[PDB]
Amino acid sequence: GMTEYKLVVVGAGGVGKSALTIQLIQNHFVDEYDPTIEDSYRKQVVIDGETCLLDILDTAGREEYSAMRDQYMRTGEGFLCVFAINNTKSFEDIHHYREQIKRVKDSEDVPMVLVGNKCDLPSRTVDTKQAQDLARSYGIPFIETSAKTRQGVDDAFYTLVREIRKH
Amino acid sequence: SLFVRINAAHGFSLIQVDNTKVTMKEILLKAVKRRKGSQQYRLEKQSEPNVAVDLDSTLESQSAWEFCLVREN
Ligand SMILES: Nc1nc2c(ncn2[C@@H]2O[C@H](COP(=O)(O)OP(=O)(O)NP(=O)(O)O)[C@@H](O)[C@H]2O)c(=O)[nH]1
Ligand SMILES: [Mg+2]
Repeated sequence: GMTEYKLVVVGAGGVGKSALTIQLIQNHFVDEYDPTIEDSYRKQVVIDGETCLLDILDTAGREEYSAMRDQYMRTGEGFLCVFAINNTKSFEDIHHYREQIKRVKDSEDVPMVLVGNKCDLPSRTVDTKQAQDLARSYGIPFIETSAKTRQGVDDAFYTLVREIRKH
Repeated sequence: SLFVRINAAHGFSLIQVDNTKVTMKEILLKAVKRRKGSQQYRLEKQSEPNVAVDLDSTLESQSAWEFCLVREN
């Protein structure tokens, strides 16, 4: 009946990993920024005709909890790499997260989606070209999202499931 | 550095506690607010089903770091 996809949301602290996950789970945005350690959510969704259950893992952006990273990057099937379009270095930190995933998983072939969050913000530090060119370099789709207006939230998770459908 | 694990029906949450002398009541309220929408819910310890952890009691009094978020009856 239901195919299970295990998703992991990685990225630097404050980029909105929790906000995106909470938006898709319980359908509202909050500006509290309650810092994350680790949280799991399971939601039933319909994807392009296929009924599937999503296993979402929300990771900590603070490297203080980097020890748990070696353990969850070996469990999930796809990774949602999120940076803030108004934070240059979180965009730079994307390369670090990919490389760590590639060598914990011990595979270049790992299903992933680049996510630039906080579209609603007026001032932008990372242009679309920088993320798009980086996306082709990694051979993965790039999706721009805004957790506050819910733009691209489903799109990003849905594309990750489609990428996980690699044979 | 100091967190508790709350096991729920549809996942788990690691809840950081600033100090070890927090209520079991305060932990429950943060658990429901993160797992669910807001705000019929009780804590039990994972090792022993149906303990109905005392909400007055502190975490120092508890002999566990793992509790289950379960609905009343
Ligand atoms: N304007 C705007 N603010 C956003 C958006 N997404 C998240 N934020 C804000 O950014 C802050 C951090 O969001 P949060 O989801 O907690 O970040 P995180 O990546 O989970 N942080 P951490 O890893 O430390 O737990 C919060 O104040 C939140 O409201 C967005 O799309 N737009
Ligand atoms: Mg977070």
